[PDB]
Amino acid sequence: MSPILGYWKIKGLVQPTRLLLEYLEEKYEEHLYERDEGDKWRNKKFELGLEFPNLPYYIDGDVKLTQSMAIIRYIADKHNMLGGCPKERAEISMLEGAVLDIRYGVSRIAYSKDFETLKVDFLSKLPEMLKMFEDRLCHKTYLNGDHVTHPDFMLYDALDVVLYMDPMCLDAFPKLVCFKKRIEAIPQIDKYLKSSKYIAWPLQGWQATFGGGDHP
Amino acid sequence: MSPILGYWKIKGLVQPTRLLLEYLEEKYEEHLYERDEGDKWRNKKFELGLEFPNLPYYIDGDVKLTQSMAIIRYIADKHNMLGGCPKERAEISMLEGAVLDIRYGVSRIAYSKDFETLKVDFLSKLPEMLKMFEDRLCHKTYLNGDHVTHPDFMLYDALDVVLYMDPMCLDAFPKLVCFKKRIEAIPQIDKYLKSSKYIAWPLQGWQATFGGGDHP
Amino acid sequence: TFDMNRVIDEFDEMTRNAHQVQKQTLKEILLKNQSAIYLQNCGLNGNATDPEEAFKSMVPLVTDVELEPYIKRMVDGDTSPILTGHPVPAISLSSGTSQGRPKFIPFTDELMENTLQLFRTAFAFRNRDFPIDDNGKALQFIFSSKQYISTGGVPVGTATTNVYRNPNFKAGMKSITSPSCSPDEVIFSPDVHQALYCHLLSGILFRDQVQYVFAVFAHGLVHAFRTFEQVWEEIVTDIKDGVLSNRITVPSVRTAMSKLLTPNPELAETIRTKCMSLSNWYGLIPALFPNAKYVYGIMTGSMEPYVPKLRHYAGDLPLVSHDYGSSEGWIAANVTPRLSPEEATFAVIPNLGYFEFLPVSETGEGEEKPVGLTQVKIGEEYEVVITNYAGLYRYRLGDVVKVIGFYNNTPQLKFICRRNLILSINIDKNTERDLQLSVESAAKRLSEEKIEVIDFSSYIDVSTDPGHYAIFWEISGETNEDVLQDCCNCLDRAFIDAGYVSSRKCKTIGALELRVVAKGTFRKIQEHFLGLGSSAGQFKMPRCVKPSNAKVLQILCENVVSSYFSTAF
Ligand SMILES: N[C@@H](CCC(=O)N[C@@H](CS)C(=O)NCC(=O)O)C(=O)O
Ligand SMILES: N[C@@H](CCC(=O)N[C@@H](CS)C(=O)NCC(=O)O)C(=O)O
Ligand SMILES: CC/C=C\C[C@H]1C(=O)CC[C@@H]1CC(=O)O
Repeated sequence: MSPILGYWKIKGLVQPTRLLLEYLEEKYEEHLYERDEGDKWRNKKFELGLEFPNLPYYIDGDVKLTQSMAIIRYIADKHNMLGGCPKERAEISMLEGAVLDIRYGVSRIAYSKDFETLKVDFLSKLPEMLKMFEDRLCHKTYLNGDHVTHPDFMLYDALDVVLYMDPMCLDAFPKLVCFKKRIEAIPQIDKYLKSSKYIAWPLQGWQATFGGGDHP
Repeated sequence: MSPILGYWKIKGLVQPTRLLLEYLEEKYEEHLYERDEGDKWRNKKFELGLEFPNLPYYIDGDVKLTQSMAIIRYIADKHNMLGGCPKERAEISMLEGAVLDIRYGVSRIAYSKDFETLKVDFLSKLPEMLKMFEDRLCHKTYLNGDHVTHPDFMLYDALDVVLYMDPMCLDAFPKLVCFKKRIEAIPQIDKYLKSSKYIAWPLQGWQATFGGGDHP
Repeated sequence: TFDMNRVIDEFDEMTRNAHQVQKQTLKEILLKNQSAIYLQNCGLNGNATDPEEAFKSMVPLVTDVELEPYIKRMVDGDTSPILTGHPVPAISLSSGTSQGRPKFIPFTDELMENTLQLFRTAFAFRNRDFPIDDNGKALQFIFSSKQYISTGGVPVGTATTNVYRNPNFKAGMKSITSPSCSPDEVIFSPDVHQALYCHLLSGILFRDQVQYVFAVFAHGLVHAFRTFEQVWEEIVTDIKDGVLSNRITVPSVRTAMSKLLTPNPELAETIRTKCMSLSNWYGLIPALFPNAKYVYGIMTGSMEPYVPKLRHYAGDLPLVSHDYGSSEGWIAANVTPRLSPEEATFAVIPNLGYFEFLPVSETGEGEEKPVGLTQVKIGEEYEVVITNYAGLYRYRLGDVVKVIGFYNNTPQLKFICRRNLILSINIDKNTERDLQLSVESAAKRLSEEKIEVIDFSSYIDVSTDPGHYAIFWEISGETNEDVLQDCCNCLDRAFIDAGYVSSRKCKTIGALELRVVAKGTFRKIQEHFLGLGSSAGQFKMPRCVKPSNAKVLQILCENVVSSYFSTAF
């Protein structure tokens, strides 16, 4: 069976995996619950043969999968991009750690509490974390070298995320923007932005205090 | 130049790692920084040169890495575990991921002010994922094996910790208690459970209103 | 004061007296273009009873590389002409290239005077086969919105623009042409893309009376109606409410429309029902306007692949080919409006320039000795050489044409040129490989709004300290300004050559400036280039322009959708 990816009608944790399919030119199929189909999969949860009910899930010829951490790993390696050493798949995961803590970080409470009040305390601790990737990247085109990679894709989602959060988040580290554009530079992913599959927003769940609603 | 795992005297991110450094029978040394060594936190990170700043940190004689989830797969590959294997890497991670939802779920609440209401509902939401774990375990002794891997103590940390906050959450799952029974049964871990190195509390940094503080 | 048959009379008598009139005009340029030390050290001194034959062997031919240094003088800091005549009001970039570099030709007053006269001959001959209403207006895609000041403090400008912004534009064209849909202010408007849809809207507002639909070539109309096909629902929603959309940011265009904006629910209903009913958007031009006579533009040479799609848009209506002319000079005119575009051919104007022709025939190519235009042999192909008042003396464009026939004694021509390409070595290189990857790289962010890039260019600015960047971009539709800023940064890191990229990184060359020119700009310079007096096949676009290039230069500073210096560094 050909690759089947299911996810919420949001970019979400699923942007890096959908985006990684296209840099890799991997072809995929999509089943997405719309405005109220999320509840319907109740009956479908234990009848899917899936080990642990949730989204995303992944039915192919070879395996039954779910969750963002796991799916990114499984797809990339078959296509030779999960990592090459004890040191660097770790480095990958660490860089994953860096984007996720900041991204799962915006999402602690972006659809919860007063996001603006909690914005200020987190936008108080972010400069170091943002400044770390900009200093490491001066000699390399991206974080790890010369061919675009998946840490960059959650990172792509990432850069979008503090900038929609805070427009002038990025006033003092200019390198990241040209760099996002260089990962965005690959022809195929551009065309899918061009194509019908591209969904600009919301990044998080539909009902979000911040980043929520059908229309910006 | 014995390998350094550097971290606070807290369960948190490092808890799966300590016991597990002993599974591979690998040499290691510790730097213990206390609640009162917050002054240490400002002054240590870049003085030894971290590109990606975070705790916990672990340096083998040649490696530089942080972030709990990243540290774990690090330990596993040194134990020749990756190479790659798909299902399990994606299934360990899924298994791990359900618990990351559990582990970071408690960490979400970890800095929260109320705690009790978030936990009981965290408790209300625990039987789903545990049942997903439960329906994994019966044919064999533990979560995915015969003789201990890395993913064990994390669910354990998760399940151990959750047993402390509520005494009867594991009552309906007999297979999970043998599971609890099984790792305290293997020679190295129970033997070191009574040693000075063993760390039981607190679950999060002492700042947490619950699972912080002092007494089990 | 235009008389329809009198202007054709001047042309008709002229075609009959072509030989005499031409040697006189040869005498004219010779009497006029003289005292530049270039002409005299080439040997010229004036007059005699010996002005033609001795000239061709004696006085030397020119190419773009040799022509490059002398206006280079004029454009840079100090206006110092030595090969043309007067210090030029504006300079013109010529098509093809100079060893991979920008081409140089001066633009004079006579052309604007020649513009009025050639066109005057054109439409009058057209009017005998296509009678017109004198009180009507026309739908024309003509833009003169961009002007720049040279490093020497001199204006540089495309042929077309220089004419439109000239003090004599209105008096010279009041009697002889049907009014533009868009106000002149809108033809001069900072946003030609926005001017493009509003002028188009302007057309629909007076659909019953319009007699023309105009651009210089076919594919520009084509892209326009794709846009119309793309944004027509956008047009009618604006009309129902009577409020112009918020996509539109430019000061002059929104105020024009606000005055022209009255709630018209009904028109939007009429247009909407009619527009959706048609199948596969083939030929919407007469439907929108029930009384228009024709579609006007260039339809030969490189336009042949674009002829079916204009035909696609044209349907059953007669196709009229625009006269063949340029910033170098005006060379030919269509005096046979009834004939189709494929068999169409353009009449040489006797008094505008001395044309001699470099022989191609015996093998490939040829060095055979040249002959006069009327003295040229029927049915054979030769590459034109031009001596005129644009300071061009024996200038080889590098392009070959065939003789279809004769309006009396003056030849009509067909141009099978679709590429005249020959090249050498460029030192603003930065090759196309790298530029194409770079422009394409920065392209995706705009593409998030389903908009794609039409065209690209770059510039060498020695007025500024330091010499630097300057990028041109044409896209299908309007977009916000912040995505563009970031695009500038990709372009900033995209060019990868050691010298350039090291300087770029530490701002030894200024931080990249991104200015978004409006749509059809490059299309308009393409308009100029195919018409280049020669063999109608001359459109290959220089991708980075020296202080030395020219069409592109006028364009860069004012007509900015937005202008931003690097959001990097
Ligand atoms: N931490 C877990 C949980 C992530 C998560 O919340 N996934 C959502 C999709 S955005 C889900 O599966 N929800 C299932 C439901 O609707 O109950 C993971 O990374 O997969
Ligand atoms: N995802 C990251 C986030 C880790 C994190 O926030 N760590 C805390 C320790 S629990 C920290 O370093 N805090 C800095 C401090 O309190 O000084 C990871 O797991 O490493
Ligand atoms: C009267 C000529 C004025 C300007 C130049 C151009 C237009 O306005 C339409 C085409 C015409 C000829 C060309 O292509 O050189």
